Amino acid sequence: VYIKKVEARINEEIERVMHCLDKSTEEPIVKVVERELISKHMKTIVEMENSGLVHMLKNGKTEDLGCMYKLFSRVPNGLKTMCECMSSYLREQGKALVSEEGEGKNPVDYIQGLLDLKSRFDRFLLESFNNDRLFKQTIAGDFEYFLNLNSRSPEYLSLFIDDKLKKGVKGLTEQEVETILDKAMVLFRFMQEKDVFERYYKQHLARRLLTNKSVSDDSEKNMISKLKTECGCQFTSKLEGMFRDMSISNTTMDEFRQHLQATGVSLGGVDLTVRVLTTGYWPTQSATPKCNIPPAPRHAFEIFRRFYLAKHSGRQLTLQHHMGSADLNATTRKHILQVSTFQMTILMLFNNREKYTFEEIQQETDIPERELVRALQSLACGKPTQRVLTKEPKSKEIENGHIFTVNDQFTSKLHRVKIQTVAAKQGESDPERKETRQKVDDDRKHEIEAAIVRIMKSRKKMQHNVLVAEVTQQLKARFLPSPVVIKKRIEGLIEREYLARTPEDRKVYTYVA
Amino acid sequence: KRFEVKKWNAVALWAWDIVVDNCAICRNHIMDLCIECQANQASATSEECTVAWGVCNHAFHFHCISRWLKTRQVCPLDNREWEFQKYGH
Ligand SMILES: [Zn+2]
Ligand SMILES: [Zn+2]
Ligand SMILES: [Zn+2]
Repeated sequence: VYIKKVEARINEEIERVMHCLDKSTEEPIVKVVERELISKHMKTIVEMENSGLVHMLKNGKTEDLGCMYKLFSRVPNGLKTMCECMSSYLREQGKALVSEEGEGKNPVDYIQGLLDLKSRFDRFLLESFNNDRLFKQTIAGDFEYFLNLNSRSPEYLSLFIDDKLKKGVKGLTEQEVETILDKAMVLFRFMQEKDVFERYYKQHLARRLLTNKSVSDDSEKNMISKLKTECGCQFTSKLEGMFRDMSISNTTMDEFRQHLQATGVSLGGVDLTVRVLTTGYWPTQSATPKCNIPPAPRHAFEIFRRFYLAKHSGRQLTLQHHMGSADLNATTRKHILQVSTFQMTILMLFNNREKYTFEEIQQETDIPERELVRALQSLACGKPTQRVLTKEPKSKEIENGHIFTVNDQFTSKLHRVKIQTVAAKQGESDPERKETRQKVDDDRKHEIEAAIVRIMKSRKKMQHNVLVAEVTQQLKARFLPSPVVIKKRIEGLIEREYLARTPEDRKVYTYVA
Repeated sequence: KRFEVKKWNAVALWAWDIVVDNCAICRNHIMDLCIECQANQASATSEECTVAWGVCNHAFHFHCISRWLKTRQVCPLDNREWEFQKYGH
């Protein structure tokens, strides 16, 4: 209530001075009144306690913020401390939200909460501060400072955007989708470490395109537009190349099916769906797995391999198992199951002969070590009342001599029941995080070297630390400069030609090829 | 039978004739260093001597085609603009 009272006092004072005194009468009066009231109340009334600035902002009082902005704007150095206190509150809220201590947090919920906080602050700014430049600069700086506190913040943003892009069950219409995408890209604007963001976005693209299609079929393109406008003409073009490769794959698959229908010799080739991808776009899963392929599928794949090694003579069709899916027709009705190219071999072995165990599926299968146990537990361990592969030794841990059985499980109310044990709650385990961190470290290692060999060929030479500033400025919007890494890597090229960059003779660099 | 497979959604990966046994630029291998590195250590001093993958699914040593970019600018086994879509095997 003090702000309203002082505003009324100022209004009555100026009215009295303009009506009861001389014509100008106001410059020293208003200056000294401001210097007495605001310059003394500014330090203590906004930070002490009992509904100051932080409390009147936490509860969401728009009128209080508006009147404070319209009052403190007259006195110099008022907006400075106002923005300082707002930034302090923002840092406190972010530290309370970006806290890493504690496992079991949903990345999509975390990104949603961060975006909600950003939208709330933007609404407060638009409603009270009248789009002041200083407040926008301060909030942008605060977001940049507090967001890069954790190294999994871009990963969580990628998970949130994947959750929003996989299906628009929330916000069926387009207006709210557009608004939330704009808010998400605005939040991404005040973020660093774009390399991990791009890597995880590409991984999410691979996950969403190599699974059941028809997710949005147009919102994916809206998102590519957004990323192109934000990140720049960089890797969004590589994702467009990936989409073109996918188009080639599908158009060639249906063409080859039509050619096989005209031949009428496709035996193992029934309702098939083979996708042809390029090594560069999609990274290898782990080590290109290998195992006994079921008879009918094997024949189909062998015919497709002949088709690719003959028309496109040279295409090395490498076999793999950590990708794709299948529809297993089981059989009182005929319910079709679903296998994600993991349980096909085990279930085929069961079809050939039942009453098997871990030894049987580890001896006559030649299957990788851990991805086998993952599928084995996805089939039996931790499964709700839809068990398609039961066992007698009911236990959490996996034993060796355990017999496997099958159950009816009439709980499925349709003929197309799928076992979606994969793509579970985001665990982001230590091994995968470490391996992707190493991969992105190598990505930065090539990103710096390619830049230094592309730019410095047409630039000047450095003596001690001249060109490093330029190479860090060119990568300022990409990631951290990492001075020790770049310093250790620039001195490794001296072993051979093409700008050896002689250390001892650091006076003239070889401007040759 | 009790379980029969109707549909399959396999994904086929393809690679061109990169000649894993002879680098198309240096003729050593698709790994195991290159002509200008030879010995494994050879005063490595960090840096890297891994494999470089292009947009055309061609693979050479990073050093080989990094030097070859000064001689020409179209991948020798074809006429395509060479990209750097991947680094390492
Ligand atoms: Zn070579
Ligand atoms: Zn080398
Ligand atoms: Zn090529």
